[PDB]
Amino acid sequence: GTVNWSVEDIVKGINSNNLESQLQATQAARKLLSREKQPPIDNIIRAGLIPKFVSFLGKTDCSPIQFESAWALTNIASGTSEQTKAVVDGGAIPAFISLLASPHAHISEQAVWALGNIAGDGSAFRDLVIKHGAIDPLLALLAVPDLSTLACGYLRNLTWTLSNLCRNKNPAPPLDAVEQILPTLVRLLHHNDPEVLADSCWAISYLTDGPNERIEMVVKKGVVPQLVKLLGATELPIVTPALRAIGNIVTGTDEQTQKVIDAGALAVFPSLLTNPKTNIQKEATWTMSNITAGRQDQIQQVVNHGLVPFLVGVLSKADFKTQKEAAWAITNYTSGGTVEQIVYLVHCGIIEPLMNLLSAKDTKIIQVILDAISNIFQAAEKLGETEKLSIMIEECGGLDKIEALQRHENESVTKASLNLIEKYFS
Amino acid sequence: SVKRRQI
Amino acid sequence: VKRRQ
Repeated sequence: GTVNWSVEDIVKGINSNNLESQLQATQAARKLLSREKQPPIDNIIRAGLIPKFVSFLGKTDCSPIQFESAWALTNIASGTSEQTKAVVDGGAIPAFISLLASPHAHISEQAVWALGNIAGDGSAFRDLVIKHGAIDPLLALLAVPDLSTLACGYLRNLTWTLSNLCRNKNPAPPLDAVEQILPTLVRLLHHNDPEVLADSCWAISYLTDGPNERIEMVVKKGVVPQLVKLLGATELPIVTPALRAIGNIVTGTDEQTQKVIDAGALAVFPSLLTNPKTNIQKEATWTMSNITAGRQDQIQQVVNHGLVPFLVGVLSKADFKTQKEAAWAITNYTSGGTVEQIVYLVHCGIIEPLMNLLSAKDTKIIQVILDAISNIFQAAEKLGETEKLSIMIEECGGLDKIEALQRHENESVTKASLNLIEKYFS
Repeated sequence: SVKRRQI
Repeated sequence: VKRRQ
């Protein structure tokens, strides 16, 4: 019936002055735009069909053509920024917001989807959707005593669209918009559907990706324990954003970092720091690096939880980007830790994997490692045991690495090179 | 991307 | 010395 229409036939039916002919042509456009391989979005745009689709959104007496045109516009808006802009330029934003209150749930859901694609394009369209007033009717769709009574796909779509309203910086979303959305986000973060949980965590990860004032808005909602619980989920689509959110929070103040430790997050990191998925291991080590940049009592928690052997592990063997994060964790540890804590680090075997990474070509990781070596020597000075550390470094080939590094191309590495040899290797 | 096409 | 994402 409406399968495999040409764009020319779609235009002919939509321009026909016959509502039923228009409906059949709009459904044909929807099916074209819903095929798997290369939907002809630009062809549909170039035919000038977007204004007619937008006008069809307002035909209350023919809900099928509202649905079909909403679906068609949703899939155009799913494309490039240009293609999303064409949908916005046709006036679709207020028309879709009007459809959020439709009595037909499948039309309301289509409008939710369309607004998620538009807001998802970037901060400008995100903020434009907010200025048109989308947040109030979106949140009203979730104003039920128990989310479990909502259709599963309906709830997943609303969660995803709400997360796109929280997404992107330069600029971050308006503060009042974030405050209005957060209580619903907290409710969705306690729902029992894995996809809702994943997109709820992504939303929280967006809101915590910013300055400490943005992190505080989230932490003050009391969500850190739930985030730590989701840190231990079996589903990788949940662990990934949960870890991102936790890692974002520990870039804030020592007090915000303490909430993460208080909630029991460190107990999950034996698993995370050995996780077979490279990205989880990398972001878990990044998170560890920002915790070891904290107070000495927070470094002590890392010690108590047995996590220093795991840092030695990732330093000894991991993806290089993970090893670079491990080097940062070590340098931050040695920069803020006590003499005892630094001594414990050497006793766990940090020296040899540290020296082995001095063969890397990433100039920054060499600077990071050389800083850590200096910090450990400074602790060994307070104990008078610098000669013991010098023996450790030369016995594992580290001296040969530093003594060949004074001729490096970067100069802050050559200065750090020679300074270590003049003081401790002569 | 964070956009979704409905199939 | 925190490092952002």
